[PDB]
Amino acid sequence: ARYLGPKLKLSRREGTDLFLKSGVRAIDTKCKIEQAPGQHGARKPRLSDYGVQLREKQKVRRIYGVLERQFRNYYKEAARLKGNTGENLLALLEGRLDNVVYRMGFGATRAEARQLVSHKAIMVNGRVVNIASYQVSPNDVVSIREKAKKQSRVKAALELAEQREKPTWLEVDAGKMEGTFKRKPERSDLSADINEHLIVELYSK
Amino acid sequence: ELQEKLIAVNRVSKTVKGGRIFSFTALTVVGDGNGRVGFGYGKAREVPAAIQKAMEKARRNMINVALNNGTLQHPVKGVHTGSRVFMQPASEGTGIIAGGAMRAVLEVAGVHNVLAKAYGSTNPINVVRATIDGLENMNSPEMVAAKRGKSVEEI
Amino acid sequence: KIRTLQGRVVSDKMEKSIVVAIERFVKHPIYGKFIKRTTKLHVHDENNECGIGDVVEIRECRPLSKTKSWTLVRVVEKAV
Amino acid sequence: SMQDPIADMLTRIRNGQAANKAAVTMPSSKLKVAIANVLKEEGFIEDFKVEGDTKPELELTLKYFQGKAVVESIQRVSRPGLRIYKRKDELPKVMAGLGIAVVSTSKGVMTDRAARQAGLGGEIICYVA
Amino acid sequence: MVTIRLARHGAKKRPFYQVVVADSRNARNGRFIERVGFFNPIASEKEEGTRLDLDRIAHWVGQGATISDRVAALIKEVNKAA
Amino acid sequence: ATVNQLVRKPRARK
RNA sequence: UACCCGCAGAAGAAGCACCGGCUAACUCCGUGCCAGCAGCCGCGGUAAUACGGAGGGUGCAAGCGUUAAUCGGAAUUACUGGGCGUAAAGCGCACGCAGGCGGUUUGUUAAGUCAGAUGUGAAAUCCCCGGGCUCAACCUGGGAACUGCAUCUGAUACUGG
RNA sequence: UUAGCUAGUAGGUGGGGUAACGGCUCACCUAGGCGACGAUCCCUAGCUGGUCUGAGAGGAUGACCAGCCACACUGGAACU
Ligand SMILES: [Mg+2]
Ligand SMILES: [Mg+2]
Ligand SMILES: [Mg+2]
Ligand SMILES: [Mg+2]
Ligand SMILES: [Mg+2]
Ligand SMILES: [Mg+2]
Ligand SMILES: [Mg+2]
Ligand SMILES: [Mg+2]
Ligand SMILES: [Mg+2]
Ligand SMILES: [Mg+2]
Ligand SMILES: [Mg+2]
Ligand SMILES: [Mg+2]
Ligand SMILES: [Mg+2]
Ligand SMILES: [Mg+2]
Ligand SMILES: [Mg+2]
Ligand SMILES: [Mg+2]
Ligand SMILES: [Mg+2]
Ligand SMILES: [Mg+2]
Ligand SMILES: [Mg+2]
Ligand SMILES: [Mg+2]
Ligand SMILES: [Mg+2]
Repeated sequence: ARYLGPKLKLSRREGTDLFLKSGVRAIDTKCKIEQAPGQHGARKPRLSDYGVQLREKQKVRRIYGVLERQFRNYYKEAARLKGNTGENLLALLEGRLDNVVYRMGFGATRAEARQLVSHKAIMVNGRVVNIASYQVSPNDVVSIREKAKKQSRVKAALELAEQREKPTWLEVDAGKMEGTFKRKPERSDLSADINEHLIVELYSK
Repeated sequence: ELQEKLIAVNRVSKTVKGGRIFSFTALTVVGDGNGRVGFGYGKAREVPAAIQKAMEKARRNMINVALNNGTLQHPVKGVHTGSRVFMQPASEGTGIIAGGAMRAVLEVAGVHNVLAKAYGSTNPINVVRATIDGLENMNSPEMVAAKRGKSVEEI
Repeated sequence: KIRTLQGRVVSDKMEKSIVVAIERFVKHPIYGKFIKRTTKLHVHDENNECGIGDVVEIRECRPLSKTKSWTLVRVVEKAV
Repeated sequence: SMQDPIADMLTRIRNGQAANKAAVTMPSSKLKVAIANVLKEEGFIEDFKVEGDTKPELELTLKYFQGKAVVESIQRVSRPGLRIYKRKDELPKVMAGLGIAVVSTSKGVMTDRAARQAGLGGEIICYVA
Repeated sequence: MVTIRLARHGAKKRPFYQVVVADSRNARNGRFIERVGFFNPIASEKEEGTRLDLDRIAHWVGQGATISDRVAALIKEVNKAA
Repeated sequence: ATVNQLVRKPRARK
């Protein structure tokens, strides 16, 4: 229920930084970022009206690692919830348990942060939840369990996200190896260039 | 500043003594995203020559329409040759749901939240003509208050 | 106070009984047009005072025969 | 023939509004006064007068903007072939609340905006769009 | 006859019981008369999971409704905790 | 077209 | 039994369909209207991204395709919401019962309709806010909904008597 | 491309009958009853709370759950 291909090959197909690696090595020093994977990557492809809804959907799903059966169920919840659909779409994507660990910086990559949730290391209010698709309620506190504090995947990741900027709604504590999910994020607090309205129209037909 | 979009390309022909001579028909729309849409039409021998002449008509033939924060005032009927156009404004955050013909008109005006459905013929050149004329007879709460004459809650 | 119907008499040939037709206006479940629906009931007529076309007032009683379940109260208008 | 005189009333209004006529006349009745007086109080027309007692003749003064139709379109809703009735919460709006819907109830002829404070329902007459 | 018994709802390996009034000729999930309350045997017993109403109970017991021994245990402990 | 026509016979579904 | 402790090492654990357009992704070779392909359009007699194969990619995922069936798209039986001069359609015409409908003014009835209230519309399902099973599916609390029907008190503008 | 159907049939008296009203049954008396708002005949089908589809109105259907009716090799009958 995952994707086992090359990571930056998905970025060679899309042409957008997706935070698939840490950030130590540059994005352009590993692959030609505006070359499609295959025989005619240097040839410019045509982009139709059906494409701009599909290419926007593939951009977001390759970040969170959510397959089509689960992402349609997220659309089943965001349509039922009141208010804006795209704002309720971001509430399900950011409220994922593997994203909260990643945005605090306990995992250097989203692939590493998913394994830290899965292989019994995350406490949620003193309780271990070993699935990465948990919807995180507000005003909760997460922490690292006592046996996983000595692992070097936590020691190596607390400095890379410290170099980058941190989100506003999270409270990262690196000495105690814990965190706090305070409130619900907004549209402007996240990536502004991601247009959530392109994805809803594909599921609106 | 102008936001343009191609709609459809259809190769047509003309029959002469020597045989058949082809040409191209291009339908384009432009806009500013703030309630000003101007559509044009092009006829030329070559496809980039065809779309450019449609863009040259697009600077003029451009109208004004009263938006309400990016959506319509009220649902309004549209009628044409075979394009029964029925539009309706929606709540905030619904997104543009329409065919490929109507999406070119609604994006260049800045319109976000509309219900849309076209009945009858599916010719994209007939759909957009009722779409433009369906907005110019669509009226504003201010201009019907210039008709009625009262500065009360209806404004 | 009690349940009471009103209608007119279309048949009076049989003894101790009359046939009273009831009309009602029905909104159609698909179109909405108000349509006259005829309900033909059999009413016990004591002493056989009802003629043809008499607007009459009837009420509910026990079943007295195979087809009868209604009885008489009084005649509103007779033999006009 | 003249079996729906309200539809005959709406026919004479819609024609003279489009054909730039300054004033129209029609045969009067009690119900036609109870509709035109509402349209006078809602800015759609200007004035109405009665003429004749054995042949009641109603008159309407038209209304324009710069020679443009104030009443753009009007739609007869209920009709003698099919009666339409709604409740106090199923009253339809015209152009999402811009136009008015003439509804006659037991408290006289009023609009759906005026029927909110009245809390009644009844027969829809016309959609004054 | 008029009796007070249980109706096993909930999924497999998750028992849950409805407190209803029914006839002896009906099944466990058969034709009841009215809903009275509920019971959760897999309740955490730190919170909600058992609530009835003694007013509707005394309306039918005074009319002669029989009581099963499992439901009567809830009757014997609704007065101890409340 | 007339509603009163469809009282006698509704629209024939194929 | 769920659950939990402990051990070992990435070790035990990814495939299918498509790639002319619709509809996401392009080249090469073989074949020669033959073989085949195909839901539609229609591809292939000497340069076929459409046949066969290879390379590479795309879409899904422990499932993926195909076939059959229902609705939607279909406003293509059009109440909402279609037409009948020539695209299918106004009987060859007329009388007329039943049926539908009906000018204007007043009074009356309160039938239709509208307002309010009572009783009822089993539970479950769906919807709203919650709770619980590590999560979800699922289970469940209460509310809403069930646009229904019956009765009573009202209003009288419209329809009916 | 089903227009007339029906003599215990429609009603009344009296007797009998069941736990209860009643052509439920019997003798007698009356000739009515039903029906173009679909009687009667033929074919098909368990129904409903619902499910699914659909913006809605509608449309298709009745498996699992629940309610009711019918049935227990075919047909008929009564006892308890
Ligand atoms: Mg032109
Ligand atoms: Mg068509
Ligand atoms: Mg099992
Ligand atoms: Mg493509
Ligand atoms: Mg093949
Ligand atoms: Mg070749
Ligand atoms: Mg799975
Ligand atoms: Mg088929
Ligand atoms: Mg249809
Ligand atoms: Mg047509
Ligand atoms: Mg013809
Ligand atoms: Mg003729
Ligand atoms: Mg009086
Ligand atoms: Mg229920
Ligand atoms: Mg309930
Ligand atoms: Mg529930
Ligand atoms: Mg939860
Ligand atoms: Mg009258
Ligand atoms: Mg007898
Ligand atoms: Mg079973
Ligand atoms: Mg059953």
